[PDB]
This record gives sequence, structure tokens and C-alpha cells, in this order.
Amino acid sequence: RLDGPGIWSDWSTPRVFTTQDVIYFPPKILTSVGSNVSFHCIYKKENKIVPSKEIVWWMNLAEKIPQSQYDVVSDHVSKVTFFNLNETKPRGKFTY
Amino acid sequence: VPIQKVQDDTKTLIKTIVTRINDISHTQSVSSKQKVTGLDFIPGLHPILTLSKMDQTLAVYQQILTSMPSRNVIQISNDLENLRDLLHVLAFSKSCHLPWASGLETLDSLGGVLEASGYSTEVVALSRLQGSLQDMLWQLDLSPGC
Repeated sequence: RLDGPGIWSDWSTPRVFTTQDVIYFPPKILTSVGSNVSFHCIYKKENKIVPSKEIVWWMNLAEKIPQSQYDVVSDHVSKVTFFNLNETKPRGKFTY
Repeated sequence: VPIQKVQDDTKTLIKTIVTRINDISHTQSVSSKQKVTGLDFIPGLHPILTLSKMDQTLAVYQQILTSMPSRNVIQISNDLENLRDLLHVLAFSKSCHLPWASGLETLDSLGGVLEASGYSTEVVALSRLQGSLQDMLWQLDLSPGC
């Protein structure tokens, strides 16, 4: 209880969250046509955080994104900026 | 059992699976030879010299394809089974005893990749399958051995 001589609860059940390599922030973006969206990522290689200069981005594993779009926000993290977004065309079940 | 007909049918089933994968537009844009980390268990282009190797390769592919909910993929798994059976009859016509390949015992790991990234598993499995089938088709005239 915030106000007064409150007793602490017991602790919640412990929750473990073990992370996986490679970070996307954000993990997902839901947007409309004509907007601007940007993603940031960190790539962990053998318990080491790689420099942002090394990081390269790809779309749907088909092709490399042009270098002009990349921006080096920081030494560890790289960012891609998209402009004048067009509707995502669905491939099979996948809408995105 | 006509040996020549069986050989031609084996050729046909391989081309059949390759063409099926060709119809799948997202797979076409993906490099077959390219290595992707984590997917290493999938039998991609690594020299498949012999019939027993082909059988185990197809078995693993069948096991992976069976788990993914897609109408096209279930059939591809079935086609792989028939291909394995064709290889077994060829090995019989060649007086070879092919043991029935089990899939990978090590599927306790595949669940993680299927849950986290379905797309990667599907595109990689299909593109590597297409590559493996293409070298198998090339080698089937070279007088494959057991």
C-alpha cells in the first residue's frame, strides 16, 4: 500500500526470460500507406556486440537494402529509414 | 518391374518436386546455395554421392515438411516419401539392401525454429530441397551406387 504503514506482499512467482541473439526494435510495426517507419537492430556474434559498420539489412531474404538508407545512430546499433511506404504485397498466407 | 521405367519415374519425381518449389514464388527469390545459421540440420547442398545418403536426406526433409501447416508442403513431403521408395526399388534392382531411413532423432530443436520463425524454416527447407534434388537428378545417370 502506497499510503501508510502497509505490509509488503509476498513475491510474485519468478519469471525467467532468456533472450535470443539479434535484437529488433521494434519487433513489429503496424502502419498505413504513405507513412514513414524505421527499424533499429543489434547483432550479437559469439558473445560480442559487433560494430554498426558491419551490419547489413535485407528484406524477405530476397535482396539487400540500398546503403543510402542506412544511418549509424550509435557504435553498437544500426538503423534503416523507409520513406513513402507502399502497400505490402502478400506472399501466400503472409500479409507483411 | 521394368528398370528403365522406374529410373525415368525417379527422374520425374525429382523434377516434379523441383518444379513444385519453383511455383512457390517466395522460395524462388531465395538463394539455394546460401548458408543460413541455425538451419544447418536441414540437408542442403553438400555432396550427395550415394543412394543411402539420398534416402536419409529425403527422410529428414519429409520430417521437416510434415510439421509445417501448408497444403503444398504436405504434398511435397509425400512426394519425398515416394522418391525414397523409388530409390529403394532401384537399390533392389541393383541388388542393394537399403535400410528404411528414419528421420532425424534430433527434432527436439526444430520446434524452436518453427515457433520463432516459420518463414525462415519454410523458405530454407524448400530452397535447399530444390538444390539437393537438382544434384540428385544430375547424378542419377552417373551410375549411382550404394
